[PDB]
Amino acid sequence: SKVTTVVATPGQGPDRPQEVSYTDTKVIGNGSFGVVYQAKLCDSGELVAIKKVLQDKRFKNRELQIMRKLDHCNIVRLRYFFYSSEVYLNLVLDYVPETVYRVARHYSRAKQTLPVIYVKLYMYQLFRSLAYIHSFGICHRDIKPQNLLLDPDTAVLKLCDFGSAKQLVRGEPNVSYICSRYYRAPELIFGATDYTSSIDVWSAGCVLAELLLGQPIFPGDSGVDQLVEIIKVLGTPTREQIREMFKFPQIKAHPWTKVFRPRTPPEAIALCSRLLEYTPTARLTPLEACAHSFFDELRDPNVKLPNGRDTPALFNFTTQELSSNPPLATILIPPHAR
Amino acid sequence: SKVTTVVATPGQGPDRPQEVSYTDTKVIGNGSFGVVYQAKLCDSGELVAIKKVLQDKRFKNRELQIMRKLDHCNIVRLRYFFYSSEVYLNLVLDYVPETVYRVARHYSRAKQTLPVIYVKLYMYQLFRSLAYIHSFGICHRDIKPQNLLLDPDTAVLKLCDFGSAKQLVRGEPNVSYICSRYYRAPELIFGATDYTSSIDVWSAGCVLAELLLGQPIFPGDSGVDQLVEIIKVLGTPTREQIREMNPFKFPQIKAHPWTKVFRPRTPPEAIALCSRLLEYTPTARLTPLEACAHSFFDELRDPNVKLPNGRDTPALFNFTTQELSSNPPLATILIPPHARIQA
Ligand SMILES: Nc1ncnc2c1ncn2[C@@H]1O[C@H](COP(=O)(O)OP(=O)(O)NP(=O)(O)O)[C@@H](O)[C@H]1O
Ligand SMILES: Nc1ncnc2c1ncn2[C@@H]1O[C@H](COP(=O)(O)OP(=O)(O)NP(=O)(O)O)[C@@H](O)[C@H]1O
Ligand SMILES: [Mg+2]
Ligand SMILES: [Mg+2]
Ligand SMILES: [Mg+2]
Ligand SMILES: [Mg+2]
Repeated sequence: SKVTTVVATPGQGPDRPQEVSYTDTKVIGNGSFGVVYQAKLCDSGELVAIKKVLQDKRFKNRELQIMRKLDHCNIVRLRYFFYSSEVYLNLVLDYVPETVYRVARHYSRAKQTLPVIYVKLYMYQLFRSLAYIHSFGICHRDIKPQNLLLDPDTAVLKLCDFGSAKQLVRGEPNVSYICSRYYRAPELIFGATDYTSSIDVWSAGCVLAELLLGQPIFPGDSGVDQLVEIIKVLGTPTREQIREMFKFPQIKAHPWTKVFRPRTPPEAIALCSRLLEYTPTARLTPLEACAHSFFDELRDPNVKLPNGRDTPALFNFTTQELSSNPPLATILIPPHAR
Repeated sequence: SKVTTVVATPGQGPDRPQEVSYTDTKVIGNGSFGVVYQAKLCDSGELVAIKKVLQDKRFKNRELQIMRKLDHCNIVRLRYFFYSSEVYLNLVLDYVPETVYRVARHYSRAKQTLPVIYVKLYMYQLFRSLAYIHSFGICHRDIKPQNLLLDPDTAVLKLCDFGSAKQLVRGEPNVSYICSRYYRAPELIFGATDYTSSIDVWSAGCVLAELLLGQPIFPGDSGVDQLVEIIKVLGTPTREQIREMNPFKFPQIKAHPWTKVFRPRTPPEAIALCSRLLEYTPTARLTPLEACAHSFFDELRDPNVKLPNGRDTPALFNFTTQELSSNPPLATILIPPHARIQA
């Protein structure tokens, strides 16, 4: 089979390029402005994903600059990057077999819901990844099931796709047309330009709700439809809430408990209500979300995956990761963990 | 079977309540905030559609107020309206069997595309409905295949769903979150608040392109994706063009030759029409009346034009003074010689 050899620069560390050979290339994904392939590294045999995007040589690639700064167990790792050819930038990433999207779809069209233990594991790891990037001022801006990679057997989740990510800086305006439909925060729908990283939290909340319901909680082909669905659940925004973020129906909130199926864990519902809040500043921070009681089972000395394996890394927090509220380490790192 | 009798107010004319009895009610449509039923009138056995929406006791219904002013052969007719019960407003409309959406989906999954003669008829009638509402300053704001009703046998198209419509007043700001995904004008994606009725033209262009392609021309789950698809076709917006849409870090891509965008043997005139509809600069897009006069529709003006099934085409030239008001002279092109024959 065709063997390709390039001189690629390690994602992290010093700019010291090395020769890398790979083979067995096959498209495994796309995107409006991208193509992803899977390939096997010739020496290690490890599988990698290679994201190829047209790059304007005259400028710096933001996705690349952001990924080079990230080192977290819940964020897909950038192994190397290299150019090829119009010039293309190629991001060689760790290969991850699944997405929360594909997995959720399996349960949905099987008429079942993902067991709660997995909802806990996946959401907890997503919030860890968010606490980490937010600590650098980086907002992902495209949190959705398709960007959440999963390894089925280890239950490890890895946030991926930083093509919409950006460091948010007070006073600077940001485009409001980022983020996928169903997962957009209300302020985004209203065209806000001074939004914060809390838009990622709203999205995380939509993912949680969706994993619990078996379908998107705020569907809709237009912004107006999405606003209506949001309003049918949260109730009409008070004027003050709208300001924080109007020809809309005056509707009373729908009992969060009646939104979900009966049997849905109370803690899960409570978490949702603290994520999907109109007022951006009232939503939990990702670190606070990790500490929520819904995740207490993950901190149980005896929890194990359904396949019998131990849970993946969950407590290896760093100072960087806890910076938004250090005292939470008392909750986040159980007595038995190290 | 159950018979429902209600007292309803006429759509237009004197407010003289009518008593209406209908049966065989069944759901035929939905909306995040609505439900449409089909019903059979007891007297004539005619079918009608009834759009039921919750009504703010505290406001007047804009969709209703707008529909009461419309009288056009390419706009679904509001027959009566009445309240029922929380209070609901019920709009009784003429029943139309199909949508451009369903028709297009059938051809698309059958690996076909509808005869261009239908593309001409549907688009022409859509542009007539737009020239008419725009002449009143009314912008639909939700032009998409599902809101284009069709009668398969007569080939008559009727614009429906004025739940997003609004009279655009210069100097006034408007929400940018209206309009379905694939059909949103770029200025809407950029969050413009001072957009005009030309956003309906962009949408009409997306419908045309989609009818020609067999699928949406600018798909995408996020605004960014849509902008990329738009850019892959139109090319990167110039500095000035960005200022026209109003309210940018996208790769510089050159325009894709429109001809290369559509299947082989797509009519040149169709492609040309698209290019004049899907323009970045809002003011550069054709007006709907100008669109009706485009050469792509010349065949509809031919005296011997017939529907494939052999019938005559629907009325196409009964233009009113209101319809032509945006540019009266165009009538020299819009009303063909044979249609001016007194006989
Ligand atoms: N490291 C990886 N391992 C395995 N599959 C991957 C990896 N990275 C991307 N993919 C897959 O390819 C798809 C598209 O990759 P992605 O990075 O998100 O491209 P994109 O163009 O930025 N996408 P988007 O803007 O979300 O439409 C993902 O949803 C995954 O299913
Ligand atoms: N006069 C009619 N005759 C037959 N079917 C109709 C009629 N009006 C509406 N429908 C159907 O019902 C669907 C929904 O009606 P619609 O008026 O658009 O509700 P809506 O809540 O405003 N929809 P939307 O905002 O587009 O999601 C339409 O797309 C048609 O398929
Ligand atoms: Mg993605
Ligand atoms: Mg992306
Ligand atoms: Mg509709
Ligand atoms: Mg509507």
